[PDB]
Amino acid sequence: SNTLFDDIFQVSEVDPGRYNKVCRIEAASTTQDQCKLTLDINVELFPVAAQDSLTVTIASSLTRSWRPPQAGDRSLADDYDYVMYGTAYKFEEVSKDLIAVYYSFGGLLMRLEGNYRNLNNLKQENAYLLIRR
Amino acid sequence: ANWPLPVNIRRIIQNAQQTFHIDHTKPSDLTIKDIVLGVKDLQENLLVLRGKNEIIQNAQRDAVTLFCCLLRSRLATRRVLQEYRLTKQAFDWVLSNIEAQFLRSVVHPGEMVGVLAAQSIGEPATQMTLNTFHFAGVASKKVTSGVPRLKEILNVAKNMKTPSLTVY
Amino acid sequence: FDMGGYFIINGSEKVLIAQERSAGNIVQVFKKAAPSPISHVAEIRSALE
Amino acid sequence: TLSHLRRTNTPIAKPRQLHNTHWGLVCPAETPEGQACGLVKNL
Amino acid sequence: YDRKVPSPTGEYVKEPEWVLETDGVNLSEVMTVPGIDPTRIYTNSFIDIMEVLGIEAGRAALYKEVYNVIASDGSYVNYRHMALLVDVMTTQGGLTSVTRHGFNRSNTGALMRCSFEETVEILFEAGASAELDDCRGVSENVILGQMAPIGTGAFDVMI
Amino acid sequence: MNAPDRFELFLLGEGESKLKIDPDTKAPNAVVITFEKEDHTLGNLIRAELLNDRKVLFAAYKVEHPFFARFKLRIQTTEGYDPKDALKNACNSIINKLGALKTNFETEWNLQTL
Amino acid sequence: EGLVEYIDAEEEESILIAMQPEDLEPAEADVDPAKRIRVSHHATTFTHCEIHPSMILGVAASIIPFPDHNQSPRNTYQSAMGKQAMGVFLTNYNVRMDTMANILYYPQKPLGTTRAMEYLKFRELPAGQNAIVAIACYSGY
Amino acid sequence: EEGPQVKIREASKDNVDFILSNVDLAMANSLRRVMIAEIPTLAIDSVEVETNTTVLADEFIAHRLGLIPLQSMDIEQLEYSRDCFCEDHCDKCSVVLTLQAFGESESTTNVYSKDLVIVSNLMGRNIGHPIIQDKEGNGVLICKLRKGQELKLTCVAKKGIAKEHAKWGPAAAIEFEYDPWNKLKHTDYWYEQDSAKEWPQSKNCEYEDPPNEGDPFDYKAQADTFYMNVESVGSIPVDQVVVRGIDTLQKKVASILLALTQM
Amino acid sequence: RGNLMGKRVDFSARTVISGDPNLELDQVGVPKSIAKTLTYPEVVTPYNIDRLTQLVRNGPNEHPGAKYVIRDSGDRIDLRYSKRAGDIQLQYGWKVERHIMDNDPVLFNRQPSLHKMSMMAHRVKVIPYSTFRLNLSVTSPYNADFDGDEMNLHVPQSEETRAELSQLCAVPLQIVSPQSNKPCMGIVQDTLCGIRKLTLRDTFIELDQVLNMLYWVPDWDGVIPTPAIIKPKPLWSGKQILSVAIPNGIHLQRFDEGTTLLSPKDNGMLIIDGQIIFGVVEKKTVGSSNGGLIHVVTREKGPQVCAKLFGNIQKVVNFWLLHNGFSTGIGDTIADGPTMREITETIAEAKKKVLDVTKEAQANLLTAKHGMTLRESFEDNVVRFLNEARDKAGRLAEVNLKDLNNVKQMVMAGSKGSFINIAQMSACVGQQSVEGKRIAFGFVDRTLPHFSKDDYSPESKGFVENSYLRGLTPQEFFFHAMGGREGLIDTAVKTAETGYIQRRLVKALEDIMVHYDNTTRNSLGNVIQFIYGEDGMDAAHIEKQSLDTIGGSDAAFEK
Amino acid sequence: MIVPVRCFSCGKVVGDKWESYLNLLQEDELDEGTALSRLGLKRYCCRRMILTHVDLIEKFLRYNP
Amino acid sequence: EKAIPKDQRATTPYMTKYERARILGTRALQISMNAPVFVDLEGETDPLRIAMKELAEKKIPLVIRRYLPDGSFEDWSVEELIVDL
Amino acid sequence: ASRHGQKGTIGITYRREDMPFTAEGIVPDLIINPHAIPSRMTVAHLIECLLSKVAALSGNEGDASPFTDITVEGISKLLREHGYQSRGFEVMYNGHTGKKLMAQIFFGPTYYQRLRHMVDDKIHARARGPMQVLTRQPVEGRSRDGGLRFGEMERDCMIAHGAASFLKERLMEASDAFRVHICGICGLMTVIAKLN
RNA sequence: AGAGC
DNA sequence: CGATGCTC
Ligand SMILES: [Mg+2]
Ligand SMILES: [Zn+2]
Ligand SMILES: [Zn+2]
Ligand SMILES: [Zn+2]
Repeated sequence: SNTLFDDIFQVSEVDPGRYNKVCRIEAASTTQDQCKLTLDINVELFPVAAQDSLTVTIASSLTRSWRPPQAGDRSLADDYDYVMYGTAYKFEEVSKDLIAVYYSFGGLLMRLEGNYRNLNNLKQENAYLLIRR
Repeated sequence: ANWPLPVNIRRIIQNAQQTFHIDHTKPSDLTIKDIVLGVKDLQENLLVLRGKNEIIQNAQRDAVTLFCCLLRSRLATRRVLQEYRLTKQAFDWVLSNIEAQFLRSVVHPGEMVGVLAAQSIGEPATQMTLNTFHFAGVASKKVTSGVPRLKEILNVAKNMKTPSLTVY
Repeated sequence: FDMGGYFIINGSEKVLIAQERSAGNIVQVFKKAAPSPISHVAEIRSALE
Repeated sequence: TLSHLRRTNTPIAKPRQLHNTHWGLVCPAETPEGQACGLVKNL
Repeated sequence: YDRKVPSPTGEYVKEPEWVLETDGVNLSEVMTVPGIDPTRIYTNSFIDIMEVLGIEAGRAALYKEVYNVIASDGSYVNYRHMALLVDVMTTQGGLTSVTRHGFNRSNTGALMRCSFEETVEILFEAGASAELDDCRGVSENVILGQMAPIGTGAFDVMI
Repeated sequence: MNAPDRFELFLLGEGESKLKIDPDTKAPNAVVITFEKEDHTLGNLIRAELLNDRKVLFAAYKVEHPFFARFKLRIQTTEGYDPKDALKNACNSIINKLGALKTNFETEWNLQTL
Repeated sequence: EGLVEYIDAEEEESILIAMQPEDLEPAEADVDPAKRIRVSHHATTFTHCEIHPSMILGVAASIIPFPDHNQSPRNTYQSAMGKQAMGVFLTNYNVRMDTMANILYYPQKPLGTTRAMEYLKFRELPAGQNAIVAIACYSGY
Repeated sequence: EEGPQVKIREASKDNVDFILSNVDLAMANSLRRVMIAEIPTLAIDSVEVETNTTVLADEFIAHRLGLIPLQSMDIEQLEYSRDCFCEDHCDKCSVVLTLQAFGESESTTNVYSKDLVIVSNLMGRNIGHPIIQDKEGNGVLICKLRKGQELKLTCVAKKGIAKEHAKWGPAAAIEFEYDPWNKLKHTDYWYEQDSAKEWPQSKNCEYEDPPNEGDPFDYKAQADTFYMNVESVGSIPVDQVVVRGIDTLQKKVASILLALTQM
Repeated sequence: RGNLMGKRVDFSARTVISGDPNLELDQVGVPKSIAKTLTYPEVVTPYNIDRLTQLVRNGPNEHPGAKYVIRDSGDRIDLRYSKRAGDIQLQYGWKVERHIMDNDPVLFNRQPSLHKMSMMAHRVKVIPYSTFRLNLSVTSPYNADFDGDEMNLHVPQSEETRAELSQLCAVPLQIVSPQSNKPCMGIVQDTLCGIRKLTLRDTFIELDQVLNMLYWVPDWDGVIPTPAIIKPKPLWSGKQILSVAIPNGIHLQRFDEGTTLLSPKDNGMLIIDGQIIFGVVEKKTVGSSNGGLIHVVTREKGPQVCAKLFGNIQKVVNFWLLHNGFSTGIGDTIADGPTMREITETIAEAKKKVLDVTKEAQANLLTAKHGMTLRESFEDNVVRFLNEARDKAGRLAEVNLKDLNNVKQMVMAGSKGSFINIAQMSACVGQQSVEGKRIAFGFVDRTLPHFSKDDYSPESKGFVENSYLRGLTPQEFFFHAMGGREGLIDTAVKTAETGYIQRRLVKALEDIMVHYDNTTRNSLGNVIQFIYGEDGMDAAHIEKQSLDTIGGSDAAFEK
Repeated sequence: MIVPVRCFSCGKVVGDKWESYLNLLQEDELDEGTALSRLGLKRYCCRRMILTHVDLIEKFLRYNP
Repeated sequence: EKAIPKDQRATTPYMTKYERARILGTRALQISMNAPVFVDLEGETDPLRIAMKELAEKKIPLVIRRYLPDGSFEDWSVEELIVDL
Repeated sequence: ASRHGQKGTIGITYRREDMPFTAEGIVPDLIINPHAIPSRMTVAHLIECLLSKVAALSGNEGDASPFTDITVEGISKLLREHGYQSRGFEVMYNGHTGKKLMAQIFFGPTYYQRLRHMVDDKIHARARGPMQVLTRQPVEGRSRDGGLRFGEMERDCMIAHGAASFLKERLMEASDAFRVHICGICGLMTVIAKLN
């Protein structure tokens, strides 16, 4: 809107599978013992070590041709240190209650498992990923 | 299971899925009658030969046998609803798309098929490397292949180099 | 730097290309094909040097 | 020129093939590609 | 040999089997041997398949052989092309070769046959029996410098 | 034999004009300038300078074929800003920088021995 | 003085040849992994030894740098092309009145040579130039 | 002085080693290009052969004559013939040279660029004098003559730029390096074991601080410091190769600025 | 054969070919001199009169000009001579033999013409220099390279003749070929190599470069796509910018080895609405593959759009790569110290296995299986051991090649080379063969006079233990030369044999065509097939599809 | 066939350097590599120019006319 | 005679590519030879591009004589034939 | 061509400034494609280059003789001694931008040969000209301004395409075509041509 | 005849 | 009675 999903995740693994700028992160939420996250992060501009505590936010707004940031007086939903824009591609249900959402950030893949995704994560070319601390 | 057939059904489905903005959350507006009787009509409407007589009627029925086998396996009630999640709008469009694409797939009277067939075999034959096959390792695998064999076949060579029986 | 070995015929430089032939006065035996009534054949191509 | 002056021709079982006996006598490499291949040799 | 066989539960399952590979051919006699599967018996000698099993079985075995040559190279050619070639060799009731002995002897046009091989002699026997050339052939129209009944020339255009 | 004269790289042939301003059809406040008898020396330099301007939204150049000198420069500016003005400032900015460099080298050169 | 001898393919059949002088006949009792692998001795009843195994080659092949590091048909392809290469066929080119003559303005002796080139007078009458070459994907031209 | 900065490391009659700081890469490169291609010099563009009993061909000699470097100090006070209102060539647009050589001695006679004689009226400007950097003062061996050989020809030297023909190049090789520590990550080193061990260290590493092992990637950073070595053929002095390079580029940018006024 | 079936013709041209990354798929680069030679007879109509008069004024030496003006009498006016050459005032109904101009359809050809695709109509593009220039993706149907090859150009002389070329023979129409019911043209060489490199997860591009790449696509909508990254700096991924070349409404799904919708290895392929979701773009996607991006694009958007797709992909990739660079040196053949040690010993145990089987054979303990000689079974074993050795040593080498290894990079892209190449260059060349057997005893009981009699050892019978990097020994060299010679003889034989086969095939089927009753008949009207290919479908309009009822378990079918 | 005036790759004048090179080799008794470096031919493109030069003109001047 | 009437016509109601190519060619030849155009030109000058429009707007007055292998024929107008492709 | 069965034509020519460059200011005279290397397995080409580079740097002749103990490692050790990376790789900068190339280039000298048969010696074009006496068909040869062969194989491709009119045109309008008078009775070319 | 893919 | 296509 505003926000669509928010949580603080605990980093399980950090793997650079034959890459030097990218790492695939494995995580689970600190709150929900069922919620999981699998995400490719650009460790060159945002390094993530093992056992870290990162705030993952999924938004939908802060369309047409892209304009360079232009410091001027420009302000977006950024109070974070890592922002990404991508598209939703698969919404598979993993047993009765549990469901998973698939996002691609220009080929940087994201898989989020849980149940409370509900009236939020929809079939959109839109979706912004915001990570802080 | 994988065989060259006209009309890529999978691609038509994917096209309806994006065009009509399909959502795996809202129930479809289809009917068992809409699906079952729909695909049955699509079949009754696939043309290759347009004659209204028994011989041609049966000839036409035969040509579409394998394509209808594909059509039914891909457009069954369960799949249309559970897999594809199509609407009546997206379904009627898929049906009309197949029919048109099929008629486009048909060979045109005039096609010089003879030269086409000859060149289609003749060109890859030119690209064949070594008369000495990959079976040259073991002695009980030595059968004349490549250009020598292709020559034995085409000339209908009465006395072939490797005459063999394969007993099951 | 010229090496010679060639001729000059009507102003044109000619090379006599070395010609490969089977040597004469050699005895050589050969097996003959399946239909043939002669099993093997011994041959000499007797030439006067 | 040197090469032309050291050429061989074979008119007419397996003449085109590089034979073991060619060792130190005829060049294993230098032969024309196609038709003349194996019949035109170099010392 | 490896064989894809349907399992009692439906799925196709690899079931390896004993197969005999032979040097030499006598199909007629071998097929009657007890213990074999006369339904499955195969020969690379498509002529033998033709003589024993018929022209239709000959055709199948002929394509099987042409297919194998293309496939052994790793190449793929669509069925219809080889299908046509095989059918052509087959339509006359026997195995018609793709040489001057097979297709060039056929009931086709005198000018269309002399374009391949036996050029002069094909035209001589044509002038002996006093042959009437249809001119419905590609080669003859090519010789005559006329629009052949090929694609564009198959139909006529009128006002 | 079919070789064009080497002067055709840096010399305008009767009819050809240096700049050709074509208004872009795809985007608003966007223009396409065709530079005749010029290359990577001017194309890159101007394009890289236009990027330093905050009111410039888009700036890209291309040499469609090596055989010919002509390059294409696409400029998209913010509403109110004429892309032609952006090109002007980009050029003036370059000359000022070049002027400075000339003097700076001359000053350094005159301090040197050998 | 009978230190060297002439052998034909018929006599070749009755003799045992060593490939290298030293390396093929000294003694027996670590190595360089960069160097190629060799079969040692086993047969030690030599009657002759090869003057130099690079002498198995002739004129065109003798021009090739390291043919022993090349796929065999490339050595054959090169041999055919060397004859299409222009240089200085003779010093008297300005004096001969011949049908077609192609002379390189600045012939250059190759930086990479063969010991056999000394006898083929290649460094004295070359047929190419030592071009500074980049193996690269540049404009895709 | 304002924008870009210069710092000379080495300076001779033939070379200039300098650090070009506070510049954009696009500028440093456009400058490198213009020094190679767009500075006008004077070179022989026409050879009229009267006599050639030499071992070499007319056009072979003619080609070498164009490569001989000639004084191009006062090249701006000479017109491009294409702009000159004369019929063909004159003193406002060209310099005329004569080469007359005859092998008198039994021994081999050598023909040098020192032997070209200016016949044209130079009108007091420093132009067309064959550039001699040779210890013996001969400079460039045009050709060799036998017992009684002869070479008699006339050369018309004209204004031009390397873009038309490489003979008009005032510059030889321009050494050009930036970011000697690959801190910008502008290149990805090919290695077997260790890039650091396998790649030889650049001389310009002394002029920059090492990246320091325990530091994250500087993404925002851009190349602003360039290590260059402009080498002069001789036609124009080194300082001038650079100055005229800056000037030529300045002129073509001003040319475009003026073209906008014409519309 | 030489005068009726074929003959020498007018309005023909021939030269050396060259590749052009800046030419369109359906275009052909024509040297201005050739364009000036070859003419088209254009009738004077009010539609063209203005252009034609100007062309007549330009004359035979300026390019958009002409030579010859034919009047209502049939008399040609030679524009290069004639006093009235600069005087001519055109009349309607008169023909003007104008020079060949941009966008004229011409028939391009490369001999041998084994295909309908060896002759394709191209759009003229009059260019400087002496070679015919062509798009790199048109290379394969022609079976052309640029090592000295020459091609033929034919100019239609009639309005209906130029219609035939544009509506039937045109390059875009030939993309999906009826031969193998797949495309016959794809992304090759630099473009294929670069596209993999550009398309990696590590590959990120910055604004300045992005905008340049964006502008390179001519069709570009002018919309800057939002970067995949909006953290400390906007960073666009390689896949993102390449997706700009892909049209909208394009859907493609694949699945390779471990492809799992979360594609850990960046394998397989997923393209939605022409946006590449995941997977590295290589030969399977962008090549002349059966289910590829090319086959799909032609079927979905059409030939004219697909032809344009080649240009757009080429333009971005070639540009990105020009600024990235790609090379190959002796370093890419060098395998690690420890790797060589394994390779060396892998060959040592192979040499031992051979000695053991030899010793067994010699002891008369070795027993041959039914159908083969003790020696036939021995030779079979030794060769098996020796091939295993080369394959094992090669795999040992390939494994050691880093992702940065240029040869590996080319293999991975599918642009050039295979396993064998890596194996033979860096690990071991392997066993040599003549007549399918290892080096024969040319001399009495020996391969060479350097060996003793009755020596069956790998080394003795042509086993090249060394790699091309290490270098071959004189014995190895000569033996490899014997293998090579056999290859060349075979090449010369195969080229001739297949030529005669092709002519026979063509002559035997010339007259077979689909009649107006869907039947396949000859010149006599004799039926060959009642329905063409048994379905009456055109081969280019067909593709491999899964029949979902045939496979799976009984329970899985039911579910 | 005379030292090329200028190196093909870079353009550095090399035509004035042949006689000097020959005297460095003969008279000074120096080796090629040090001789080339003493002439100030630093880059390998300039080195291959002279080092690889075959002076066929001397053989050509031997012909009587 | 021989012929086939308008009713009982068993051939394809769709136009073949070969039919299209000949149709466009023959009409382009006519347009190129100053024959009248049955469509409103919109800056069009190319005889082929015009014929393509005359086909698009079904104003090509030509008939295809489809010969069957017995010799018999079927006359189909450009106006009635379906131009899908 | 190089000395390794590596034949190729000039695709384009670039001036010094558009060419990629060494930080020393060295630039190639030639640019060959990496793709010409893997399948051809012409490792000697690569070894020659490495050796020739060390040779040009040291002022000695490179011993590229066959059966010797000279190794790539041996060359490599000497090349690094000259201050270059042992495997012939060199950092290059893009001529157009000045920016360093992401990939390093295998750069060094290599002996190349200028081969006979050049474009200008091959370019042919004919739009009607001399006709042969007997056949009344175009002549055979560039020198004599001859017609290019539209052989029977070429004829086949046009049949396969279904271009009936182009085929008629190639065999008539271009090349041959002649008007003869035929008898309605005997059907022979015996009709006496008394025109006007 | 001789030569290039 | 066949015997790759092209070319000076
Ligand atoms: Mg080729
Ligand atoms: Zn003047
Ligand atoms: Zn140099
Ligand atoms: Zn009569």
